[PDB]
Amino acid sequence: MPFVNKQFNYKDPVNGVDIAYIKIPNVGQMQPVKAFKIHNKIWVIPERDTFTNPEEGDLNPPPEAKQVPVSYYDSTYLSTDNEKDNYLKGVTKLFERIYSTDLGRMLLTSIVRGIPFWGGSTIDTELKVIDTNCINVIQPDGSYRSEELNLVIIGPSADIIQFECKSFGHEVLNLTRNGYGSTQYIRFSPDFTFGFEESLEVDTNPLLGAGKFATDPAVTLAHELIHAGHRLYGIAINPNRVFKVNMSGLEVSFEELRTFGGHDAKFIDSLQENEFRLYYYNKFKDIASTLNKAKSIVGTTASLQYMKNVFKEKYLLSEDTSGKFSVDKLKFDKLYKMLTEIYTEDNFVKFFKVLNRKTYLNFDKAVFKINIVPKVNYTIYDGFNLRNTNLAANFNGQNTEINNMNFTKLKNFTGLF
Amino acid sequence: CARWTKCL
Ligand SMILES: [Zn+2]
Repeated sequence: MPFVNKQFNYKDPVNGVDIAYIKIPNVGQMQPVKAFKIHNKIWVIPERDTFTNPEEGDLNPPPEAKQVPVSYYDSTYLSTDNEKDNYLKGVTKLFERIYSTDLGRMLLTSIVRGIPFWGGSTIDTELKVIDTNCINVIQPDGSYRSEELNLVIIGPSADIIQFECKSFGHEVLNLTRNGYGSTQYIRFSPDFTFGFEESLEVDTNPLLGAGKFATDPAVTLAHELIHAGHRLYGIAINPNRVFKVNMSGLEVSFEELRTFGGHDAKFIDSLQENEFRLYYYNKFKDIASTLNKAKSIVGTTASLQYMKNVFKEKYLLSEDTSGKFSVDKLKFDKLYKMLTEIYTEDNFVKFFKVLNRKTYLNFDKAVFKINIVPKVNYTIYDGFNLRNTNLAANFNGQNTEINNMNFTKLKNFTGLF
Repeated sequence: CARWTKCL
């Protein structure tokens, strides 16, 4: 039962439903872009992201000797129709690989159920969508209709390997940290991946290694989706909450350690975790109270009780006699723990049976150009480690020295730190 | 800001 039930081509004609010219609510102007709806609540825009941030409109670098070590610029990437076709197919293929695991099925199901909360209304008896959780889709008659969505995958901005999960803020509300959630825009490319080293002492050393093994891009996307899950349920950790790494005031956010999981997650001390968990549980109670006071809805895309049921389902709320909603500690803790401890990069690594960095705290060695769309290169089931070939065992398919035709090294980062 | 070395 595939996640993406159509095999889109980029040049397939627009139909205003799942192949459409859209605008995003950046609070400024833009020419429509061609987008593809690959699943309920999830869209793919094969364009370089010059739209989410008005000050990152330019695909050219900061000058030749202005730039960060782990970075890669190519202003022509993703400018042509063949590259957009291929980007679309590559991204689809990674959703299918993820979805083919039970962990991935769970995570993508929680993302689709994770509809951003309708807390846009200034009247506490009235439930309203926040419009930055929508896109504007041009219909066949050439007019615009607003469409709620949970996730957009878009190409990277100027720095091709700066993958991240962004979302539109609110004037007052902290949407990704108040339980509400907001639509998530992942900057991501399936056309590149990172090199790492199989020895831990090497991988965590800035001066050693050329990056012998390649990260499976399904792992990289899953990392971004895990962030997105947190942000859709409005439980992301404030990035100012950091762990001090111990020669340079190096720190790492808790939100990152959590997302990686494994040994790394244990560096977040128990008092602080209890404090976040209590905090988010309180946020959810504020949502339960807001739903209780809602008598009216705005719009007529759905009924008040349709939407209450939607949020009941999202937040796993208990419903008593009056149709009064409450939060049950047990169900809150299971959800919370699902989204923070079960969904983690490290867990994904076990599911995919791939070689991966052992810690979030490593020094990237290199960046490689890849092509995962041909089945002779990469499949849903095996990634690069193709069954019943010489690349099946020992992660040989990720080994850039053995599987050398699937990887072109574009830049070394080692030494430049 | 993910990636550790990009957020350093
Ligand atoms: Zn991250």
